[PDB]
Amino acid sequence: TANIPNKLTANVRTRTGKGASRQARRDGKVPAVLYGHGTDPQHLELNARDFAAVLRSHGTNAILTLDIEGTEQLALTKALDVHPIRRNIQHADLLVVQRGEKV
Amino acid sequence: KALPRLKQRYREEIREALQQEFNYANVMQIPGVVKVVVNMGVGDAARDAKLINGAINDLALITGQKPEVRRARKSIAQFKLREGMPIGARVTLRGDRMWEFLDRLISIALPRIRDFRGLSPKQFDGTGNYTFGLNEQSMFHEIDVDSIDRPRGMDITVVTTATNDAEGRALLRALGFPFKEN
Amino acid sequence: VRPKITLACEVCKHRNYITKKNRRNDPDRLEIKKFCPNCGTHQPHKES
Amino acid sequence: MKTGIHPEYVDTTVQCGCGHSFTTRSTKQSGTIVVEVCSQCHPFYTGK
Amino acid sequence: SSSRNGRDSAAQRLGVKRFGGQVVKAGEILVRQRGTHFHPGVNVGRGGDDTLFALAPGAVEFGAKRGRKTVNIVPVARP
Amino acid sequence: MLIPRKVKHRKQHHPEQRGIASGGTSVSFGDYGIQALEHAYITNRQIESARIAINRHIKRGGKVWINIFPDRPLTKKPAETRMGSGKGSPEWWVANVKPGRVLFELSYPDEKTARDALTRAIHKLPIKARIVTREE
Amino acid sequence: AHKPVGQNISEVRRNARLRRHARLRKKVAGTAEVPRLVVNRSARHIHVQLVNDLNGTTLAAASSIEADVRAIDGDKKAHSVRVGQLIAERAKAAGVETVVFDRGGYTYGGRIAALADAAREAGLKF
RNA sequence: UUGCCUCCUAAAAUGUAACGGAGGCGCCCAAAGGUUCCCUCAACCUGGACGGCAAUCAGGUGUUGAGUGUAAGUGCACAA
RNA sequence: UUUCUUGCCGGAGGUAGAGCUACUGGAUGGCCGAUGGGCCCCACAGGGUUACUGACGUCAGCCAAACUCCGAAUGCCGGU
RNA sequence: GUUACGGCGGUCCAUAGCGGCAGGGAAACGCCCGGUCCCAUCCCGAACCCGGAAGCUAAGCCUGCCAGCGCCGAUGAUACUACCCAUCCGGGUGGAAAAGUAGGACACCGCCGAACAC
Repeated sequence: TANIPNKLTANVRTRTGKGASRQARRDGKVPAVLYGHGTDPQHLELNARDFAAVLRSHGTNAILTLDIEGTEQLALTKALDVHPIRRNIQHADLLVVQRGEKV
Repeated sequence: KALPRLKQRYREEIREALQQEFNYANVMQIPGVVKVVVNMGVGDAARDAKLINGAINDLALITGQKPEVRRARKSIAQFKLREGMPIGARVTLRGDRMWEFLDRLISIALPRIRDFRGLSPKQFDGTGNYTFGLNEQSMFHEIDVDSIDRPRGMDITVVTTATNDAEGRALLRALGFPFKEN
Repeated sequence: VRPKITLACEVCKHRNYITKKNRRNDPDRLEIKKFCPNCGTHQPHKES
Repeated sequence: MKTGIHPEYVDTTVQCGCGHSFTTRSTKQSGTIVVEVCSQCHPFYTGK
Repeated sequence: SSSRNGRDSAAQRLGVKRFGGQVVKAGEILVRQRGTHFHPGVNVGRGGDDTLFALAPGAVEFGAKRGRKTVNIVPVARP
Repeated sequence: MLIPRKVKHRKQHHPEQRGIASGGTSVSFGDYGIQALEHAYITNRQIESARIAINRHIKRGGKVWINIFPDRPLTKKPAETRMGSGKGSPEWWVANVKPGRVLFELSYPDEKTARDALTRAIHKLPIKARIVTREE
Repeated sequence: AHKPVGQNISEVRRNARLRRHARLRKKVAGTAEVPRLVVNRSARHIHVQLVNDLNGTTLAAASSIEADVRAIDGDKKAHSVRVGQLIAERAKAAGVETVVFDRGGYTYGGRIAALADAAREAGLKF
């Protein structure tokens, strides 16, 4: 069997860092880093609302179709930095999911 | 022209015996006895050093080598023993001397034990060798019943190149060690 | 238990050195070879 | 062997009960001995 | 009450006295320490109290040889 | 009750009440937990009171973990004394709680009773705390 | 099949030689002007290399292996004398007069002592 | 309590107070100094005689875990 | 101008932080449950229901000024 | 100049180590046979030292492959932090970890001298 890779828009970050990440979290966009077999890491800003919806829907372990500027890339959430107080997703680690590889 | 009986017998037939029995893959794998270490810890040295003196004399007679006066590793109060106090007598025999010491042992002293029913293989101590502790020293025929002073008892460790307990047991059996392997 | 001892050269009897031994561990007058400057060579030095 | 500080070592003859005289180097000054119970005489070693 | 404490030795003013890149004469004290936190390197000697000093002139250079921090003097060619 | 069998140093500086907890900030033993939201020295007195509250509420059944341990000693110089003459002797043992630390945890079938017991513990406690759950 | 439970005497000797050599090198270095004459000793042969720890590059070398030393009959210490002579010639020709002689972690005396004495008589101020 | 040494206080150079938190010191060395050269220590058995948690020198095994004359540190297994 | 500021560069450090299965000290559960107690066969022979201390520890997640596998930011020394 | 080469060295000395699976001794490296000799054991030719090549690549050393233990390890994010704004809350710019993750790694480099080649 399989699980539909939940659709989720992602945008490459124009500015990466502490100030950029805090501004993004205010805007409602969680920062994430896509890495894995893809060799080169990519820095993304997912939508906080949609991503939390996806997570609370399909558990922490779910496959995401990240739309990076209109490029379906399958990934999974391997780490979720969650602020212990605000409880908001603080940051995401996204392991590229090769269509045809095990993790 | 000069070769001890046990060494000659070993090199001649025990090598073939072990090769054939254990399908060793090389002569260097074919085991071979290594130093025979005769230990004896007087223990009561804290009360009398003449005890360790007599122990040294007994070892010198038996093994034929000036024993080493092995001190104590550290001071333990419960034993009334302090570090640097001489507590044991050591002797190391190698080569022809160890071979013939084993010959003497096997063919005179072990049969001269009081009520003996063959050595203990269950405590064979394979990898290391075979450490069996005697109850008395007079059993060693070489020292005289007139010259003995006190029950001493020994610890003979026949270190071998035996890779494991089975191979060591085979080696010492072929050597002759009468075990009570039942 | 450990006095200030003065070692003097046996040859010129010049008190050259001041050490401390232990009067108990080494009660005998200390003997060690050190050179008097006026002699030049290391000569036996003994307690005063 | 450093020197003669070890007990003198010399060949020796042991005439056991079975008659199998063994020639073995030992520190017995005299160089000759006899034993009533040897390997070939003991029950267990002989086959008892 | 009464505290049984209240004592402390005079601070010995240890540490590095010449840092990497400082040019030193032949004999300057490069480091003061109680053990050998830094070990003596090339043209650097260790004194009785574990003081690292310059055996030869030149610039101090902190390196590592076999997992031990070391103080070296690299010669300065006269221009 | 909760007292260290031995502390290397009996008299220690006041633990710093700064920052959000870096560890123990999530339920890891039980179903529910009491998460702190303010800094405080949670004394062993308070821990005992809260634990007894939870155990008596949940009555018979259930399991309660006490993540924090009051291992930090706080001294108290003898009563009616002037400033000086050395540090007071240890008087009460506390656990340095920081916001986001899960102090207690509970596993009990009835969610209603579990939440009630945790609320009673929070009442016994000297700070704001919330009933967090394992389910994220 | 086989399980060498202990550490073979070859391993023990190699490690111990390396340790003795390391503690020796803790004081002996060998500089271009005063190279280090390292000596390796084997049950069959003896080798020597004038090394320069600044460069880590050997300046000269001799060994009992050479056909000349093999032709020189006698014993191991005779071959050691000959190799000491050869390395002395090679070093002198290189331009090195003084050296510091490294035992290689072995003991004084024997092949190594004969080699050092031969080099000294040959002309190495080491 | 007063002098000296070590640590933490002491805010990653140095230094930094309190009747702050801890301890040591008013010595031992003729070897425990110098030097040359060698060695590594803890912890468990194939196994052991009176021998036990602990002796042995049992190395047979085992990777630098003890030991530094003495408080504390900084060091020392390359060894200190 | 050696002063100071700023940029750059060479530095050492063990603070904040964090980690501790990297040490020294305080903590949830199964594992062996080894050393042991009753039951034990009442024999000290032999073995397990062994709710028990259940150790050294094995394996899974948490704290320290006098803990450190680590470790900034500043500050400091020096060069330009 | 080529080697399942031996030594001497370097690395900000584990990306190198430990462990495992397979392989070879040509010169060498080793094990290995002895103690007559230099020399040696707080006893022992075990070690050290001395003579030989009878035997063996079984070990040591070295070759290839294993990512199993250890080792390294990002990028992001976070903690922390210099300065600044801010009436308690916080925030900005610059720096930025530890841990963890992706992963890397079963070493790399220099000198000689060996056997063959030239």
